[PDB]
Amino acid sequence: REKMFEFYERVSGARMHAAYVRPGGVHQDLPLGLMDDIYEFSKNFSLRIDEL
Amino acid sequence: MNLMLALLTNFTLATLLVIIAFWLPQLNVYSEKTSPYECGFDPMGSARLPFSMKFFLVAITFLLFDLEIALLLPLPWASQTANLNTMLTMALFLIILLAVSLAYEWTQKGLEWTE
Amino acid sequence: ASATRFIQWLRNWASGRDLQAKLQLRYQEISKRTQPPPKLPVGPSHKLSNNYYCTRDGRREAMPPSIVMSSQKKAVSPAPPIKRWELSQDEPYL
Amino acid sequence: MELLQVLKRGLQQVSGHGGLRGYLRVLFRANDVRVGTLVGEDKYGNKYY
Amino acid sequence: VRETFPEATIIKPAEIFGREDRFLNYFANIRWFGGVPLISLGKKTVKQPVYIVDVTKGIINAIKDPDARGKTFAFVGPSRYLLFDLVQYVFAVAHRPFLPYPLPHFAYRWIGRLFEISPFEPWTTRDKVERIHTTDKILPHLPGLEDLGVEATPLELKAIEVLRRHRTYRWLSSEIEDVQPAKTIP
Amino acid sequence: GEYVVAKLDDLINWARRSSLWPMTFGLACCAVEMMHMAAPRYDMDRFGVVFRASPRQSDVMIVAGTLTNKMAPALRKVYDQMPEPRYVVSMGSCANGGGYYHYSYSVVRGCDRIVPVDIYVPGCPPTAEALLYGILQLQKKIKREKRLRIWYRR
Amino acid sequence: SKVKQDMPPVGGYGPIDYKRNLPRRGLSGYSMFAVGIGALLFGYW
Amino acid sequence: TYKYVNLREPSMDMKSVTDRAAQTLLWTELIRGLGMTLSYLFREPATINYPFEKGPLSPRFRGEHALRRYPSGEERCIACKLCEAVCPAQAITIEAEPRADGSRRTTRYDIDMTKCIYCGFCQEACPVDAIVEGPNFEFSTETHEELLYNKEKLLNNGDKWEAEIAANIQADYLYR
Amino acid sequence: MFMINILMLIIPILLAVAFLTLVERKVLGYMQLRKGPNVVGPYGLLQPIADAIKLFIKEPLRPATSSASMFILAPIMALGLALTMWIPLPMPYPLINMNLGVLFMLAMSSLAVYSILWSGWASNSKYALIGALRAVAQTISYEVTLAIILLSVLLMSGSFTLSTLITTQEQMWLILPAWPLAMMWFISTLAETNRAPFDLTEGESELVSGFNVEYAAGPFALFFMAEYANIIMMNIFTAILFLGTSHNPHMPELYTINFTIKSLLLTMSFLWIRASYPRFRYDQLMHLLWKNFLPLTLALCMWHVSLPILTSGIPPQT
Amino acid sequence: VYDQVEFDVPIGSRGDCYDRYLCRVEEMRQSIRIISQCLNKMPPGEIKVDDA
Ligand SMILES: CCCCCCCCCCCCCCCCCC(=O)OC[C@H](COP(=O)([O-])OCC[N+](C)(C)C)OC(=O)CCCCCCCCCCCCCCCCC
Ligand SMILES: CCCCCCCCCCCCCCCCCC(=O)OC[C@H](COP(=O)(O)OCCN)OC(=O)CCCCCCCCCCCCCCCCC
Ligand SMILES: CCCCCCCCCCCCO[C@@H]1O[C@H](CO)[C@@H](O[C@H]2O[C@H](CO)[C@@H](O)[C@H](O)[C@H]2O)[C@H](O)[C@H]1O
Ligand SMILES: CCCCCCCCCCCCO[C@@H]1O[C@H](CO)[C@@H](O[C@H]2O[C@H](CO)[C@@H](O)[C@H](O)[C@H]2O)[C@H](O)[C@H]1O
Ligand code: SF4
Ligand code: SF4
Ligand code: SF4
Repeated sequence: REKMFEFYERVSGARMHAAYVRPGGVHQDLPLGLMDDIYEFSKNFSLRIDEL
Repeated sequence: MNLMLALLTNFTLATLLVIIAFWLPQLNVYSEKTSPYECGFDPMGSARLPFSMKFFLVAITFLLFDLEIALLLPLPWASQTANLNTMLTMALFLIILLAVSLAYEWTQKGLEWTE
Repeated sequence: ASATRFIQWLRNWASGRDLQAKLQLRYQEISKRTQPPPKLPVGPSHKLSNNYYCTRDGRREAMPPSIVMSSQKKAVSPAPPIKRWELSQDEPYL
Repeated sequence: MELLQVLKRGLQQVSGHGGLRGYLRVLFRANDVRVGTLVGEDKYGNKYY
Repeated sequence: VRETFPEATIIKPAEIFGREDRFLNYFANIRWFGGVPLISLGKKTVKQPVYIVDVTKGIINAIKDPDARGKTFAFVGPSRYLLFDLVQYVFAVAHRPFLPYPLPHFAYRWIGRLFEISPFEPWTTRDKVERIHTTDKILPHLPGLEDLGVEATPLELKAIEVLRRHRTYRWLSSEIEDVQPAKTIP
Repeated sequence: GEYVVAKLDDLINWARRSSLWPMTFGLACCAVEMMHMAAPRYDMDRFGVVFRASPRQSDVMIVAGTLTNKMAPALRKVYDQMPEPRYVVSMGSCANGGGYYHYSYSVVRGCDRIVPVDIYVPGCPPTAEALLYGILQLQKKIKREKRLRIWYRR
Repeated sequence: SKVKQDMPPVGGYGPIDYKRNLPRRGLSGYSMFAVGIGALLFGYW
Repeated sequence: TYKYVNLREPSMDMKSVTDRAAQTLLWTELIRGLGMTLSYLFREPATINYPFEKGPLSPRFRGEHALRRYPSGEERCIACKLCEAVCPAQAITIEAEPRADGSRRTTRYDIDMTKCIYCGFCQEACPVDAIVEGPNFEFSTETHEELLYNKEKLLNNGDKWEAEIAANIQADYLYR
Repeated sequence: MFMINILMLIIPILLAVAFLTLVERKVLGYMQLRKGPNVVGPYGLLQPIADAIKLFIKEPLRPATSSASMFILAPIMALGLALTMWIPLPMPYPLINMNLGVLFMLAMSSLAVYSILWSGWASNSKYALIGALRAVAQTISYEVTLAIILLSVLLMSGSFTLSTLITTQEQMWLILPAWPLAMMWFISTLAETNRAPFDLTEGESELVSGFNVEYAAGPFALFFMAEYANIIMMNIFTAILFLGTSHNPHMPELYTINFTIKSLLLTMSFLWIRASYPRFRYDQLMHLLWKNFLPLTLALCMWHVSLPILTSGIPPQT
Repeated sequence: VYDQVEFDVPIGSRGDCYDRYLCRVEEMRQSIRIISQCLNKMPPGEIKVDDA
């Protein structure tokens, strides 16, 4: 959850109350290199579900 | 003596710690601080009201089972008897009757808690 | 990442997985914290001609509700019945 | 053996901090004894690693 | 204070009772020693205790009242009691067993001197003994609470507010009416 | 005299700030960032900060979220039921001063109308790190207490 | 200059696991029970 | 499509039955669970060493507010009041008048930081980049009154943090 | 020289208990991917001292509705009886050498239950009462099974003397001939010490704090100290009962070293189990003992009565 | 764009706490499955409606 808060904070500047999704689209574009980091997180997450 | 000395020291130390705990700290006592706790809202009724026991039948059976141990605890000494033929029969007899009593209560739903 | 081979072996055996391939601590596989500047694209309405706003005004094409009945032949349902879902071929039974 | 090589990094930490006295200072001030590259120092004396 | 600040309002309260007072709480705490020692069995002292909120309202009204300057006020309660009646009433409202017994003046300074040895807040002192047994003065020439718009509160309305915490569980829920008022000095 | 009580303050202060047990008490959003301070990245437990559910076994109340009028009597109750010394940390805009519900008919405009507050942590919510900064600021407040020094000079 | 924004790599990303993987481990019930009774008999002896 | 999470009938062959009897009696699946927490015991913990180590943030982070200047030292704020109008929390209070040189400038600029929701709308609305949310998140105070910022406080914040504020704006303004 | 011996027993116990709390917080920390105390003293070594000082300068509370005498009596029994459980332990020499040390510990452990009942009752609050009656339920669950489990083991030792268990296990640990009993004994000690997954009388997530929810400061500390002293004592007893350490009369310290390591590891396993499992429902604890352990314990009791006779392996009375 | 991703809906059979627990865990796995598609099929273009 802490690493996913970093995705919230990187697109919006806030960990929780992003205010990012708005009527008409989103507030800002994804910063360069974010989708790589989201892929890195997602590559390993299923293993965490397995430990759970 | 040694045992009495040991017991007195144990409960003397415990009492000294309680005494220190009560007279060392600075106290500020008022009604709200000492009111009964119940998650922030006042208790609804007395905590001395009856509290139903759902395992009451198991609790009585414990009294009868809890006396089987007194009858069985002498077994290590009984194993030193010359008359081992009689021993083993009577030791096995008691445990089986205890097992049968347990089976009876089990099959008759005596171990199920009342709703 | 600094754990010794014996400890790597031990926590692999205890967990029953290869924990090293998918570490939960991030090292240098993450993006650099200084990135080059972007150059973001513009939208469809960034034209110098054939772009009158009155041809692309969604708010002005909204209309009041259609009065079907006002108190001032076959039976129908609100929509066709929903189709029955099919079982997954990816993994039908978890 | 690995266990010996692990125990040699514990002693490099002691010297890497300038002796036992320097090792204890960071241990009690920061609760950490890792030795890192000095990246810079600011005008107030903070050191960055 | 009178010469230094001639236009100062001076307020002279009787003993004040309230949740955090050293008056009703004081008597209620004597239970920890068994009986309640009193000089001359509390039959020689008269008290006119005044409620804390009465004093506070009187102070606040003096600030705003232009005629309170250079005056001296006596803030006293509405009823005068014999000490013995007061302390007996304190134990009735707290529902604690009351075992009064006389203690001469000299011997009960000895106890006061023994409590003064605490480096902390003394439980009682010789001076505390003197004050508790001092008869409250009657000063008709000074204006009172009534002259500052305050209507004095009887000890009976607010005693339970202070003394309920001193009861055991068995008596925590007794209402205000369960204890008859102390006898007053008319 | 002065030297002994000076050291004794240092000792009781050190023990109290090194063993801070917050009440298990959260109200709304900000309680989520309070969880993240207990989570591995920040690990409040490593500072000696341990949640305990009972008010009797708690030293700090962290007001983490909006305080409504309906909740206000309950919050005051569990605060009063903490033994002393006790501290209150006001976390987030709602607790600090009503925040984004400041003008609501059902919200208390700041928890300091109900309890005394030692530390105010700003944010909506404050990051987990910002709350940790507030807890460590509360520790340094406790490090400066002069209970025995003042007692000695009474 | 050409448009630059966060995009996937040209080939796409590598496969991402998601299905449950709880591997099988241990010995048969017979083997486990046999080891236990073997332990008991040596203990009694 | 859909899948079943719990709809499997266990096999009833004496080997499978004996396997489950061993599981019931030898606690094998509870032992297996002990293996997992044992493995974690020998993993490096994720804890950082705050305040000597900090958590990672981005140039978009929404922290403490500050009023900015132009390179000359003139204030950017021109008392347009767009930030005050958009503020969802009504946390901004502004008064303005002509300055002694005729400039359009504020005489009051308050942010009630206990009303603010740190949403960043004010810095979106500002047409001159006057009001921003800087990177500072470590400004907890001991009193409520210390969190009611006036113009002098916010201008000092701008001068205090301008070196970092400018670098963050430089890294993200092309996404705006 | 006996008073000195008593202090050499109970003062170290209180120190071991203090640092067990630190070790628990660290071990659970690392199993939870964090660190646990490492600021207050190096590696958190001063944390137990800070917690101890803080509690004993915290204000104690007497709840308004509480029964005063039983409220104060209950924590004194808890710590007093917890320390009494150590006087017969052969380490390798007991402080008090009892003929019936095994039965003495059974009696004291039964008496220590009342420190829960009376603290919960005297508190006169509902959460305290609910916790107290869970203690009644928990004792009913394990007491009958616990005694008969011990009896089966003592049929191979031939005595109720704790020191005779050392002699019985001179050639081999009793866990070999009795691992089914060691399994049920180990579970019974978790239930007996109110330890997770059987931490029901306190049960944080259900009862706030259960039987001692109204206790603060020093009186609370006594309950906490008693719990952790009982954790260590019951694992020492488990080590003596099933993992007998050879005793050399001329080098008794070597016994104490090996014996201590086994007890530490068994205590560590209590922390390990706490980090791994959810909590039982307290009627499911009763059924576990009565419907599973009890039928098997009764059968193994008959087996261990017969086995010495049929193998001609009856031990001596001495 | 939920009509353009593939995922399965977990379904319980006993309507109890355990089945809802298993449904939620399997929903996390399907979320990762969707996230993998969003990462690969992210299109270029503007982020808010081109209507000022
Ligand atoms: C495992 C066992 C662990 C036991 C650990 C025990 C603690 C060890 C560390 C002791 C250090 C000293 C602690 C002092 C804390 C006092 C509480 C406090 O802070 O109050 C502030 C008070 C100051 O209060 P004050 O006078 O400034 O004002 C109080 C009034 N109000 C609230 C309005 C402000 O300190 C004192 O009153 C005196 C300080 C005494 C310090 C020396 C201790 C002597 C106490 C003896 C009491 C007499 C009864 C005997 C009790 C038995 C004693 C062994
Ligand atoms: C030559 C002739 C020989 C004659 C003798 C032969 C005897 C050999 C065969 C005897 C049987 C061996 C097993 C004996 C142990 C007791 C087994 C047992 O009771 O398990 C069942 C019990 C309940 O499980 P459950 O499935 O929920 O209930 C049945 C469903 N109706 O399961 C449980 O107890 C659940 C326990 C939950 C709590 C576990 C927490 C701790 C787990 C880790 C501990 C690991 C073991 C540590 C042992 C320490 C020893 C020092
Ligand atoms: C519902 C009621 C249930 C009642 C169940 C009672 C079960 C009792 C089963 C019999 C138990 C004893 O069984 C009996 O034990 C003794 C040993 O002590 C054996 O006796 C054998 O050993 C003894 C001494 O050990 C020798 O003196 C003897 O020469 C030899 O025969 C018997 O050969 C055996 O038959
Ligand atoms: C000599 C010592 C060793 C011998 C064993 C002695 C104890 C024997 C215990 C009784 C065994 C038979 O009696 C018992 O009766 C109940 C009827 O409610 C049966 O059936 C019941 O048991 C289980 C668990 O409670 C339930 O899941 C089931 O729904 C219910 O039908 C049990 O399957 C059976 O085990
Ligand atoms: S301060 Fe913000 S995050 Fe905290 S409860 Fe209020 S709105 Fe939610
Ligand atoms: S961040 Fe949002 S709530 Fe705070 S001042 Fe700016 S617009 Fe108002
Ligand atoms: S800060 Fe910006 S938006 Fe607000 S009044 Fe000044 S110029 Fe306008």
